[PDB]
Parts: sequence; C-alpha cells; structure tokens
Amino acid sequence: TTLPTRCRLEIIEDYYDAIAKNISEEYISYGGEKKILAIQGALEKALRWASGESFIELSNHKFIRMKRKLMYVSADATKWSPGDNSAKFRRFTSMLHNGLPNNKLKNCVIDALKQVYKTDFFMSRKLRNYIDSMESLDPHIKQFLDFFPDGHHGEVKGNWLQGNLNKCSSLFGVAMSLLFKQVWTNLFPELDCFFEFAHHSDDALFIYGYLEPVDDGTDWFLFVSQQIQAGHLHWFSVNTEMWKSMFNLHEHILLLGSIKISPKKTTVSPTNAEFLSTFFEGCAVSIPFV
Amino acid sequence: PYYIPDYKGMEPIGANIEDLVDYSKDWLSRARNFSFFEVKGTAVFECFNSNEANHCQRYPMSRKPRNFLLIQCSLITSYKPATTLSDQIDSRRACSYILNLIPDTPASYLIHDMAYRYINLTREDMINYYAPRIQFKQTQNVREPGTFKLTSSMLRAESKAMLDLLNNQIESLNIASHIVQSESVSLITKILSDLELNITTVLDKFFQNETQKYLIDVLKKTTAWHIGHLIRDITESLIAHSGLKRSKYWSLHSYNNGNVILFILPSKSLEVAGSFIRFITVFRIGPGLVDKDNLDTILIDGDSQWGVSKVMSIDLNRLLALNIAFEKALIATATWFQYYTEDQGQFPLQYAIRSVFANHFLLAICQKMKLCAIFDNLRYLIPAVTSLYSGFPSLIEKLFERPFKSSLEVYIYYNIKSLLVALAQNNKARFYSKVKLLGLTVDQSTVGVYPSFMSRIVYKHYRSLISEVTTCFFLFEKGLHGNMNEEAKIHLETVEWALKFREKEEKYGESLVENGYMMWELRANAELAEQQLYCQDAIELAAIELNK
Repeated sequence: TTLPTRCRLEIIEDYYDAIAKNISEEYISYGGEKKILAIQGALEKALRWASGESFIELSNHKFIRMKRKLMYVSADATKWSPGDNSAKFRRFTSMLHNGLPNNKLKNCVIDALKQVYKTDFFMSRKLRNYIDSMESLDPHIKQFLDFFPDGHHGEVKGNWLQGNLNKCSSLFGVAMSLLFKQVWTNLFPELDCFFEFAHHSDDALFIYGYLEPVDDGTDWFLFVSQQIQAGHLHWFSVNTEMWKSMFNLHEHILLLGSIKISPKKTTVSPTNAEFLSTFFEGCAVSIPFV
Repeated sequence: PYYIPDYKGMEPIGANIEDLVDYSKDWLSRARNFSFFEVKGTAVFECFNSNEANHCQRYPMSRKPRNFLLIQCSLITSYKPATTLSDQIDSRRACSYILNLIPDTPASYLIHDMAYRYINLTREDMINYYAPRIQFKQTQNVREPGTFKLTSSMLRAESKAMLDLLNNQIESLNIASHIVQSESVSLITKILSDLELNITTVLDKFFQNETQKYLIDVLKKTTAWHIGHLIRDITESLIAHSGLKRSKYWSLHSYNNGNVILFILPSKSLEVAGSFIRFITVFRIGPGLVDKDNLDTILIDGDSQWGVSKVMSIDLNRLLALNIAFEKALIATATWFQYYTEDQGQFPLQYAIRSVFANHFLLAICQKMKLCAIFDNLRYLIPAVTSLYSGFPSLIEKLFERPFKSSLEVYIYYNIKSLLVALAQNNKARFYSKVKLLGLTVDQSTVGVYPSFMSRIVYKHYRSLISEVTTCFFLFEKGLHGNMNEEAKIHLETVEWALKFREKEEKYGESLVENGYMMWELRANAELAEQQLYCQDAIELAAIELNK
C-alpha cells in the first residue's frame, strides 16, 4: 500500500494492540512469551467441566442423567479473507470502553477506518503484458477488463488488502465469540453447557461442551417433545447431537459480523492427545527449522 | 504540543440481546446443514474418482507426457571433481566418440557439427580456451576465455533450420486411465531404483558415532551422490557461461571420462529478466536420471548407445536451485533422519535412507509449481483425514485444480491417493478410554499406525508425517510462487470479490453495506446474513460483551 494507508493501518493496529495486550492472559494467545498460558487455562477449564456430571431437572422434580462430552474445533477465524468489511470496526470501537476520560483518540481511529474503507487496486505491468498476449477466454478476462475503466486501476471496498489488522480482527473475533457464549447461555437456562475459546496469531481453538444420553433411553426424547410442545420451537435441533447446533449458532453469529469459518483448513475432532499435542506444537513454533 | 482534531463520532444505538435471542430461536427452529463432512474412507475414494472424472472432462486429453527432468545425465562408475585437465582429457575423448556416430536427427547433426568444430580447433586456440581470464589472449575463433565461435558456414542445413526455429490450449494427461498411471509409476519407480543403486569436542564424537556413520556413510556409495556432484559441475559450467560477454558465444564441455558431454548454444545473458540459457547434453545410456521417452533421439554405436536431449532452456533461479540440488537433498534427508529418530526412538535402516534420499533428490532436480502446490495441499489434507469431520473434498478439488503434464505428477498423485485412502480407512474404529491429559484424566476418542510417504516405514505420530510433507514442500525454491499463474489468480480473486461487493452494494443500497444492516430488515429478509455484510446490533452486542 501507500504511505497514508500505512499510517492509518498503523494507528488502528497500535490502538488495538494496546487495548488487546491486557486480556492476553485469558483470551488472546500472544506468541513468544505467554502463548501457551491462555490455551492451557482453557483446556484445564474444559477438562474440569468434563470431569463433572450434569443432572437436568424435569417438570416433576426429576433428574435426568446426561454425559458431559467435549469436542474441539480448530479454525482460522481471524485469518484475512478477501471478502470482508473494514467498516464493521467503526461501530465496534465506537463504544469499546477504555480508561481514557475523553473520546479524542477513538474518533481518530474511527476516521482512520473510514479512510481505509476506500481504496484503489492497480494493475501490474507484467499482468497487463500477459493479458495483452491473446486474451481468449471470455468470463474472467471480460470482467477483469471491465473492473478497470482506464485500464490501470479500479475501486475496491471492504477488504484492507492484507493490511496490518491482525490484532484488531483477533479482538473482534474474541468479542463475537463472547457474544455467542452469552447468547447460548441465554437460550438455554437449564442446559448448562460449556464453551471456551482461545485465539493464537491467526487461528483459534473452540471448545464445545455437549450432552448425550447415558442409558440411551427415551427420557431425553420425552423432555424434548414436552419442550417443543410448550412453545419452545428452538429445541428442534437439540434432541440429537446438539453440538451441530452449537457450532451452527456460533457460525451464524460470526457470519453476522462478516466472519466466515472456511470449510477448508478447518477440522473438528473429539478429545485426542495427538490433536492437542499438534495444536500446542503449532502454537509454540511457527517456522520449521527445515 | 499537538491537539487532536474533533473529526467525528458515532451515536450508540441501544439494540437488545433479546432481539438476537428471538432470531436465534427462529433460526434454530428448522433444518440446519453442517458445513463439514465425515471421513469414511469410501468418501475420500469417491471424491477422488469424481474429481478425476471432472478433470478429464474439463481439460483436453493428452497422450504424450511432457518432460520433468530438467537435466538428462547418466552414471555407471564413480565420479570425481572436475578440473581443467580432466575437462580437456574428457572433451577430446568425447569428441572422438561423437565423430563415429551416424546422425539421424537435426539435433544430432548439430552435436556432430560442434564436435567436428572442436576437434579441429588449432593448438593455440585450444590452449587459450582453457586459460584463466587474467592470462587469455584474443584470437580469431576463441574470444572469451571459455567460449568459441560457430558461424553459418560451418552449420549444415539441419543445424541452420534448428537455429532459425529457435530464433522464431492447455492439455492434461488422462488421470482416469489405469494404463497411463501404471506407465508413469513404472517409469518413476525405475528412476528411483537406479538412483538408489550402489556404486562400487564431544559433539564431533557424537557426529561420527551416529550421523556420519548412518547417513553420510550409507549415502556416499549411492548413485544419487555422484549424480548430484555431476549436476553440480554442470551447473557451475552453465553459470560460468551465463556472463554477459560469454552468453552470445558457443561453448563445449565434457565430464566423467568423456561419458557426459555439455553443449551450450548462444543464449541471452542472465543479467536481464526473462532470459533463458540453452544447452544440450549427450551421455551414455545407463542407470541414473534417464528418460528414454523424453530424450530427443538415441544413437547406436559399437555395442553401445548414445542419447541426446532436446534444447533445454532454464532460468537463473532454477539453475541456482539445481546447483544446490545435492546439498538440499542431503539437508532434507538429514531432517527426515532426525525426525525418524525422534519418532521411532531408534535408527533407520539403510534402505529407507536410500529411498528418502532418492525421493528428495528427484524432487530437488525437478522444480515445478504443480508439485509445490500439491505438497502444499498435502500439508493440510492429512489433518483433514486424521480428524473426524473436516472439509476434505474441497481440498481434493484444490489438488485437482491444476493440469497434469509430467509422469512425476501422476506418480505423486497416485502415492498421495494411496496414503489418504489408507489414513481414512484407519479411522474406522474409535475407542474411548481414560488417560491423563494435563492434570486431569479424561476420555479420548483415539483411533493405530501412520503409513509413510517416501518409504515403507510406519510412524507412531502423524506429526512425523506432517514434518515429512513439510520437508518435501520446502525442497521447492522460494520464488516459484511468483509465477504468472499465481499473480493472475490473486488479481482475479481480488477483482472478483470487488465485483461481488459492488453487486451487493447496488442490490441493497450503498449505505446499507456502508454502515451495516439493522436487525429487523435482517429478520424480514433472512438473506442479509452473509460475507461482506454485517449487523450493527451484532457489533453493538459484541462490544458490550467485550466491555463486560
């Protein structure tokens, strides 16, 4: 990018790094010195919750036994994607509370975000020469030529074009994960489930706590039918293997903020020593010595 | 002494968590599809077959595979470092062999012409051709220290035809045909078998005890060692010819007792970008990096066979990569050896070391973007088939996005398909247990051996397989990722996403995408929830939760 773009991205990055380094002990896994601590705490909380047992209350003062099981999602939620909006950070920082009595620097960050919303994408000489050499295929060539009116540059919106917004995107994703956790708590006041997350660099680890029947009886199905007959229409996707529903609600909430969990590069598997060992090794070291 | 200008601010909209709870209730009250897919072994096999059919349909068929070995050489005996005296005593004898062969193709005619030109060089010019640049003298036939001239008078009709031709849509091999795959795997297996064939402080103590004893000693007698040294000498000669003065003149060199002969055509110098150096090689048929199909022609001598390759233009970056091919292969094999020792806890056999060394060497010799992309994908597919639910099919189309040109690509695709199917078949049984993780004993859905890629060994942890694929991926030079295809792809991706943004903006209004969308219109539309679009209420609520 150009110098003013670098200046604006530096302003936003510095402000968000300052506001995010303080919560690095629990949520954001800051590499180098304390990367392992937040993920270790999250895993300890998850294992402690799994060690317990759940007893959902029925209508007639009954207690149905449910098994507390966990499975983990490894996703690069904060990885830069071409389809994104830089304008969504404006309202995010508009009332992200800080210790400053005034609201001067916050307005500066808002203005920087507005300025970086606009951008122009410029052709490269080698690409122009290559396209000038027997452009044959219709769709991509025609759309590419249409995007440049003068044949040299065009207008792009939304994406910061892989600018330095890593900490800002990490904080925003942490905020949306917290929003999803609170929403899941609000929807289910009796299904005391579990959810913890930790973001390291560009990827994040999500812990989902779901419940399954122990005796494989119809008591869970009976409770689901009673709930769905009582006016709680949202229990339809909960009777059988509700961790699908947990992840789907998380994904929809994230998409509400234009954050997409890519089908590629994302793996979900139940508790496994090798899985967690690989995640810890990836968090500890990023560049192989080879 | 600076005052921050007022600029502008944003009024906080009240919003409500209960509204989003209502939306969640409405959204959960229907059928929801899971974006991920289950790994079953049959699923990955079916995906591979369907993608094979789609790739065969999309690209035109091709019956003649292209070339993969950038340099064509052979060795039967041992190799020694090349010197000026060895260079002359090999060039004379090589020209003596060449002048007894009846040409059959125009490239062979050019080779014979160059050999005749060199063997008839004057003693003064021949001596000056092997002189240090501080000592050389300008002559009539030899001008630069290691070059000579060849005008149109000496060229025959065929040679003039090839010079004129050199001076002056995308297909792919049929992957769904077992005959082509079998032929490719047989050829590559023969090449690897030839490569693996043998040729007749306290830290130093530890090194000589373990590494020097079980890696260098084992690989010293391998054919790949001497092949790499020969390729190194060839690359040194080509780099020497790459000078601006020496580029536009002919040249000739020979190595290994006149068995391997190096011919240099006048090529554009490597100072300016987009320049390729043209060279031809003649060698004796034998074990080594030999491909009969890709060879230009074969010449029959007395109880012997002599082969010549086509014109072979290479770039500066790929030339430098070849110059360090042996060292890169050795470092990759040392990394693999260390990882094997860490995983299995013992030392590798001398067959696995030879196999992995041959594989790494062949990867280093043949630098192509297709192989680099394939290994980059394989770096991520192994986690996909190791886990329970993953987006493996999209990774399969990522493998199949590029066309196939050479037999190495077919061989690597076959090996990858076998490995992935085996890994997926392994996942069938998942038993629960109770072992300690961190400070609390918990359950585990642990599946139990992981097959290797370049050898028949079996790993204890798939992190070793990831390290193996990583080492293979980094054997490709950093800079092949700046090819025309990648730049076009990234430009097109950015432009396509910008066009999608413009379409959404014109369909839903400028300010709607600009400032985000309110939630009541989201619930009255149910389509606004997508990428490149955000809900102001969601941002408000996320900010509140973070502020909490």
